[PDB]
Amino acid sequence: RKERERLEEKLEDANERIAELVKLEERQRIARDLEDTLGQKLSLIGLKSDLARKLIYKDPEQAARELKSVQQTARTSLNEVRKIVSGIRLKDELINIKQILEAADIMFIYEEEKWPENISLLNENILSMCLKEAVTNVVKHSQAKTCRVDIQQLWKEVVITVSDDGTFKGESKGHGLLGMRERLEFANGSLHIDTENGTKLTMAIPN
Amino acid sequence: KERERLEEKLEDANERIAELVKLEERQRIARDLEDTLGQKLSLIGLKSDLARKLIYKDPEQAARELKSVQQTARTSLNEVRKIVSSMKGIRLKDELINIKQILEAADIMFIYEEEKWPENISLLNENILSMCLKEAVTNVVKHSQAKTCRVDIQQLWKEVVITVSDDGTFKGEENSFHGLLGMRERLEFANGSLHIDTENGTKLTMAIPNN
Amino acid sequence: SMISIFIAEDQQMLLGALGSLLNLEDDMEVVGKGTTGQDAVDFVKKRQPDVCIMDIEMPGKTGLEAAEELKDTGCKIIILTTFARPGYFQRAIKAGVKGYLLKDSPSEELANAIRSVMNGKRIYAPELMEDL
Ligand SMILES: Nc1ncnc2c1ncn2[C@@H]1O[C@H](COP(=O)(O)OP(=O)(O)CP(=O)(O)O)[C@@H](O)[C@H]1O
Ligand SMILES: Nc1ncnc2c1ncn2[C@@H]1O[C@H](COP(=O)(O)OP(=O)(O)CP(=O)(O)O)[C@@H](O)[C@H]1O
Ligand SMILES: [K+]
Ligand SMILES: [K+]
Ligand SMILES: [Mg+2]
Ligand SMILES: [Mg+2]
Ligand SMILES: [Mg+2]
Repeated sequence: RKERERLEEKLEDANERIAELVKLEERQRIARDLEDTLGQKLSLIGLKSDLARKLIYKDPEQAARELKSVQQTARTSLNEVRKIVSGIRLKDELINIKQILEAADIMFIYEEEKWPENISLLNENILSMCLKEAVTNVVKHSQAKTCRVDIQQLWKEVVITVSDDGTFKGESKGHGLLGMRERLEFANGSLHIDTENGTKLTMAIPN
Repeated sequence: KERERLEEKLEDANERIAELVKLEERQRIARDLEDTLGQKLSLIGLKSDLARKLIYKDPEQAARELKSVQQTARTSLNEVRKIVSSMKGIRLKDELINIKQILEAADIMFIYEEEKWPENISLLNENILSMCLKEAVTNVVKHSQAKTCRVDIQQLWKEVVITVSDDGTFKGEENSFHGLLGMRERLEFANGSLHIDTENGTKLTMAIPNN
Repeated sequence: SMISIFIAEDQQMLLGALGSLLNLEDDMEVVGKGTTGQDAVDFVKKRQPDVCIMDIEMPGKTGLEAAEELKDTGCKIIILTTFARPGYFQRAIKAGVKGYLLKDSPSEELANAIRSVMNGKRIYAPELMEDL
């Protein structure tokens, strides 16, 4: 009866254990790739910066040449730190809304795991914008104590629901509700609202 | 044989499973790094740009900016130096010091003599062995009631072999495989092994590949 | 009068930057540049410069391996590294390197270490010592 659950747990732990080693193996790799990229590049920046400063008056033309390399190696090195990964922007919006809701003393109810990993980068960016606005509305208007965000891959759509337990305050052009609907509809998506038990927004976009 | 194609499918699956855990990691590091280093690197670019645009108009300011650039770089290099060392894990030579302290604090005589120290072991396999060495000794301290603990660490052929023996009494059941199974699973993942002898106290033999 | 320096560094951009930084000194002169440990062994045994600035990790022969081959020549070897790897410090000492510094140390401190080493001193970065 409960030995099912006992063994099931034992399996998940032994699985989570192997994960840590894989993590640590990739971590070991990343560190080696950093010391070979970042290290050499940061060391080079310092030296060329030193040299550039030492040639300001002696040979400003060379100092300028060196300062161009310094600005270039810096831009690439930052670009190389971004090149550890390919991507998800909706995961960054998730962090923003957690901070905003906590700062507003509104309990945030969500699940990091369910987040859809496949959606076009455009549709992902549209959803990020709409998720931000739905939560801005919760903070500004609802007087909610709780906000629930659901993100689900349902058939050929990504569906995001933002619900709160406050009270709807509305009875328009240039504002968020119509703005989100128009942007979503242009993307062959939709926005629906339920204002009975607080406010619940259901936003869908093709995927 | 079909057994080859099935093992192809088993490697493909195991690698697909792995590839998602590695992406978890990449995404963690790649944000923790763009966070802590990202600003500093952009500041370097901007101040380099500005210092080049000033060189002739106001060289005194160029110099001031360049001094900043110089230091911003120097400080980020120190940041990386720490990030890099942390990511690399627990060194076996450092674990050896920890277990000497632990055994002495427990009034257990520690017997170790350097012989055939591994010439080169991967940082991963080194970290796995550190973890196993720690656990073997935690078990001695918690359970054995030993007065002596012998640790041997040797490169033998294409393996690093660690033996942890104690003169206490084994307290486990017929099948004691928690740490014992944890160490065995961790070692076996690395194509290593764990063997145990519980006759005259407890002796653990752990091996991991190394060339 | 003038300190003769050979620089062994596999990364060309850094090799060039180091040469430029050291040629700015009035009492110093870069007499040769190399990208491998062998380039260092060959130049030092043949041309005998006062000082050899040696990178560790280079293809073919490392700067530590090059330093070992030059242990009994009269050349003063200064190692440069970015990261302190374990045992590089003990191998450096045993090879008789006169200096072990960080690549990114301010240029003023590298020129100072060259002068100090020429004055019979041993200059080791505290960061590179395997005790903080
Ligand atoms: N979660 C919520 N709880 C309570 N009232 C809400 C709500 N979301 C929206 N409303 C109501 O609907 C109105 C219209 O919302 P909308 O987002 O279009 O404009 P707005 O007042 O937020 C200005 P903008 O969106 O341009 O910043 C709000 O002014 C408010 O009365
Ligand atoms: N050196 C040793 N001397 C005596 N008994 C030992 C021993 N090492 C292990 N044992 C016995 O084997 C059992 C299983 O060891 P194991 O390391 O797997 O679990 P544990 O009891 O140490 C908890 P954990 O390892 O999760 O901290 C112990 O509880 C003990 O009875
Ligand atoms: K000169
Ligand atoms: K010598
Ligand atoms: Mg709004
Ligand atoms: Mg244990
Ligand atoms: Mg090198």
